[PDB]
Amino acid sequence: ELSTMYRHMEKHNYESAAEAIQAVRDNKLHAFIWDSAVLEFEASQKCDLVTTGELFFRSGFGIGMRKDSPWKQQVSLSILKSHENGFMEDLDKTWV
Amino acid sequence: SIGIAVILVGTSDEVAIKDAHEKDDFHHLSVVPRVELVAMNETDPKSIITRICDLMSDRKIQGVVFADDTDQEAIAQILDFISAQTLTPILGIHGGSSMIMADKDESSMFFQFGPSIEQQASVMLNIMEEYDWYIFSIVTTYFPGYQDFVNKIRSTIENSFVGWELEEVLLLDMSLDDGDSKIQNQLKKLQSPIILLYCTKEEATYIFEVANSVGLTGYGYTWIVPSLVAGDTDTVPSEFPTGLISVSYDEWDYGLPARVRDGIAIITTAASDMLSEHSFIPEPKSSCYNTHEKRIYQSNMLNRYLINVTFEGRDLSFSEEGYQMHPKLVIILLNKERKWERVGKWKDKSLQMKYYVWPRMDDHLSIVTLEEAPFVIVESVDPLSGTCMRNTVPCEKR
Amino acid sequence: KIVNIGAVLSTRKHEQMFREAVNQANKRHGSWKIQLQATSVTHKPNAIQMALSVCEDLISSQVYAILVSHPPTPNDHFTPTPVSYTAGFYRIPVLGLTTRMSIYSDKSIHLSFLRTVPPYSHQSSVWFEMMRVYNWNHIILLVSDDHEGRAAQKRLETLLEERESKAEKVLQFDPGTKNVTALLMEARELEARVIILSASEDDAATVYRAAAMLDMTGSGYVWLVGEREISGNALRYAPDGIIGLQLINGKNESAHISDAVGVVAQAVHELLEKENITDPPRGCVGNTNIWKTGPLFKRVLMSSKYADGVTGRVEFNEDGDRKFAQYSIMNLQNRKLVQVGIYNGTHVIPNDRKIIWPGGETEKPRGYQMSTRLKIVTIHQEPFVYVKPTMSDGTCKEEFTVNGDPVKKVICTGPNDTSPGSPRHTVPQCCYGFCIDLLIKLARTMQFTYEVHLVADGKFGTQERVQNSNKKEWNGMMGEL
Amino acid sequence: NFMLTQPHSVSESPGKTVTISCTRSSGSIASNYVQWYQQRPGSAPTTVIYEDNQRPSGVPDRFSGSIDSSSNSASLTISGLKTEDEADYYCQSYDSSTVVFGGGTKLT
Amino acid sequence: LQLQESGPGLVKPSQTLSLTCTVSGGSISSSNWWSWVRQPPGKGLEWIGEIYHSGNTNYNPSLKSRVTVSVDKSKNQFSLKLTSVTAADTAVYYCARDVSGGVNWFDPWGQGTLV
Repeated sequence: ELSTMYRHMEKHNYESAAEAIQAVRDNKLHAFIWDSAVLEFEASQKCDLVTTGELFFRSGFGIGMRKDSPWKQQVSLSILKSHENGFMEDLDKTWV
Repeated sequence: SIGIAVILVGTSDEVAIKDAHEKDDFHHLSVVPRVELVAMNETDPKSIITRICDLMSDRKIQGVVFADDTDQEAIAQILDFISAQTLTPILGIHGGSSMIMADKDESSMFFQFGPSIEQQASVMLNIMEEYDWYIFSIVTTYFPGYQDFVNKIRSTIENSFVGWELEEVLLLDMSLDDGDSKIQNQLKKLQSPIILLYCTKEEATYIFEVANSVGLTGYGYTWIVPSLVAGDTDTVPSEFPTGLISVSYDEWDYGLPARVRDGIAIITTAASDMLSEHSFIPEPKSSCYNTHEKRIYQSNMLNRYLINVTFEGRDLSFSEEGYQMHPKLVIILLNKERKWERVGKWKDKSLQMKYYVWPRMDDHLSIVTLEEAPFVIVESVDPLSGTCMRNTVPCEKR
Repeated sequence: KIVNIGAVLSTRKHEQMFREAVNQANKRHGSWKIQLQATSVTHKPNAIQMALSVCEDLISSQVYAILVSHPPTPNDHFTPTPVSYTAGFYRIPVLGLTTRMSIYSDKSIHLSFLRTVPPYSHQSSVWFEMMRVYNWNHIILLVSDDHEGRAAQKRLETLLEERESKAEKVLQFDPGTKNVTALLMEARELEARVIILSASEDDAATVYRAAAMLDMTGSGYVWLVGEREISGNALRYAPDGIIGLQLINGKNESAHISDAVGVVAQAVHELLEKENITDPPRGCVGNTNIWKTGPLFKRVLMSSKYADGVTGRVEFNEDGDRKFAQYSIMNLQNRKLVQVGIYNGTHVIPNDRKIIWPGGETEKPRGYQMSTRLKIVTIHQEPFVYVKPTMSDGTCKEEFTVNGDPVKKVICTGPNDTSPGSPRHTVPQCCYGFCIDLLIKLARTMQFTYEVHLVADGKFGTQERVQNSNKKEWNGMMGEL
Repeated sequence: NFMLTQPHSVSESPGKTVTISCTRSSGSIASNYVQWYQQRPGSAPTTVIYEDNQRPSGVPDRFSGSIDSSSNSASLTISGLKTEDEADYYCQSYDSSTVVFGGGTKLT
Repeated sequence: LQLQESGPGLVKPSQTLSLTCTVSGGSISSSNWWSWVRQPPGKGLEWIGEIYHSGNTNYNPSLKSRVTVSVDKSKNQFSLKLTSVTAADTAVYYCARDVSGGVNWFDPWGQGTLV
């Protein structure tokens, strides 16, 4: 159902996120469809840039690695422990 | 002084071939070649090796060209055998020589003049997209090359904006009898305005017979066939469902003397270029038989000089497996009377055609329209492909 | 009616054995005016002589099937192909005896060719079963780049993909090389200690010498070779403890000849009890048409289940290859080979001998060494992974956050600018951010060390079609995993 | 298995170079090789050359060995004959099922 | 390292011989095989068998079911128990140890018996 949108986006796609944000503030673009945390952080730093709309395709992050490895269970348990304990709340309050 | 032999089995006018061959005065290469013309009616494999090696032992020849006129699909194997055994490069032009096969060996010096199995799929999809049919299905039987057909089809249809809807890619084969009812049931599970088939002659007739027994010829769906099925003109088993697209190499517009002329020119130019670049003209073969190990050296460098020929401003560059890379395929159609007619011509992705709109031999009615307001928006066709995107209909403005 | 079957052999004694076998065969079953005789011919050097001689033999009589055997010699797959090429145009079945090459398994090249012994690229089932028995899950292929090894690698890949456990890595070295040390260095210490080798004899010797020079043949490694690299000059250099495979009766051709004679006799006797048959054409110069004695004969020959004979049960799959073979898993000790097991086609039953694993000792090494050192790839991002060039000396300058903590830093090794395209140089920077300290906590809890380097391409990664190829490969950071 | 033959009736004058040859009756001696053992009269045999090229740790360099790979015979060459030469010399090879010992030779 | 030849020693026929060899300066818990080369008087050499300290044995196809060689881990000694000894096979028996490596390099040789 989104063929026209892809065919219109594919003409001019930027090579990196850092250049696109710099291009938006120069009025060479009118929108930018990217991740949520990065844009939420960006809206706080600068002034003339604001964030609108509602979240869609709500899929979280993750730590990728190969299919066969002995670290999987321990890594998942450590991440869950860090979430439950409260370490990530401290981490977010300082960097983001 | 390079000896090149020519073999004829087509029983054509050899006098005209000789007259065309002798009209060569290209004073740009110290080649001064010789031409030998011999005729036969022998299709048996046994006499082929004896006669070719007798010609090789006749007077120090280094290259041979095969000219066939039958529809035999097995000679190419023996030609590859001889090419692998005897280091003399050899290339066929007409007949079973143009029939393209699976693959040669690591160091086979055989070359063919017909189009490959990858140009035909591209031409098929080109004509399909040119006549706005889009929806199609593929059927095929086991053959040396079928595993490339479907792969190329999928690869091409996946990398385009236009809307292809390939489905029913069943692979029914008639190799096993005693159960052809299962073949009928499997074929019954298909319905599409266009079908593609890949099966040479006999199997094509079998499936055409069973399909006509089921019955889909006039109110059904058009068929498109590769050159390996129809191929030679004139003959027809009368089971062809009165209409067929049969993209194939032209025969009545390209002359055998011309093919011989450019083959001789290619061989002579390659030899002259090698001599000018290395001055290491190889010695002829030792003998026909009693040759246990007479390989003086692995002088296979001719392949690096023969796949790039520039003669009279004409591009003739074969490929690694043996291709043409710039053929002149034409598209032929069978009318209500059993004979083939020209409808178009293919040249470097420029599918020039004579029939503008398909003449269907009623639920087919015109629909007028006008372009205004957000009801009917007229756009421009994509300049790259030739037809425009999906979710759109092709209005033909006068 | 009288129908005869011809053959080509390598010695006069084999011709007498064939005559005795056919004489014993025809004196059994029925005698409804059926009498079969054997016509033989020796071998000649050049292949075109084989072609002319075999078509003359076809001229002598309507041969329903031809028996061919490879003379004792090096591989030389050019010896049996003239017979198949000549008889293929007539579409008459041809029976092979000792040719174990896997090229003939292709239906397209050879439409009519039957084999009595499994091909070289058919022992992967033994390796899979042995891995299942000794609980080995990580392997390192070393297949050479040729038409022979591709079939073996694809069969092993499919068999492993059945269990959703892919091979750890597959290497490829060009045949007939002189220095393969680079590949062995690359694949010496990846994750695994099980090496599966399949190549030619000379390449096997070169690989053996290179591995011996790298001190990899010591304790803690398990070798699993095919059949070719256990005999010939491959024993000049070979680490003790290799486990090779050998056919049970790959040299006693008499039993194979007898079983072939019996099976084709049964097939022809079953076929003759039908209607609508013709005869193959007489003369290799007169007729150029396909013999009607074609696919029906092969189809009835495939379904020829045989009860019990001199070699065991004989069953043919839909591949022209004999099934249910016996293999003798054997081990090499002190330059002397010995039997260790038996492969009956179902499983492997160990014998009363204890294997001697490479490097001495008898402990069945686990074949998996864990490396407590990971290479971690990250990409530049604004709030997650910053990148700041280091100061002149080389160590990063100190920084302080508002609440007063020494933000942790690690040193990256990524390229500078946008791409390393024009300048192919990498300058060490050091990166800090929201994910780096989480990685630090993970390393502290996990008890391992790390080393982070950026990604050269700079893209997140998507499936892109290769340049005029049918294989899809990844790109960017996604393709570096 | 196979057999080995040696010319056990070779004895030249002192201060001369001599060559001894061990021949393989059956097969080709090109994959598995041979080493030479010298046995003094009234003691145990001692190796003098292995791998057909390298002598053991500590021995005169006069003795040498080589192969031809054509006559299926391995040649061991001793130069500078002296009093330390009267001993029983033996060749020993092996196929990949057993061990094969040669007939032996001595010089006076 | 040193190999010392020992054993009771018998000359009577139609019996079973039993000779044991001691090793000084080395330990049999190693990677080196142990050979039992036999020397017939006035003739050459012929190999008999090899024994690994793990327990497996390697014999000669000719005298396959007639010679047994075993080792004693606790006593640090191996033995030969040739049975059905006839009167036409008398010889002097040598004890030798070879290096594993990738070759058969039987050295140094023991003192040797005189049975």
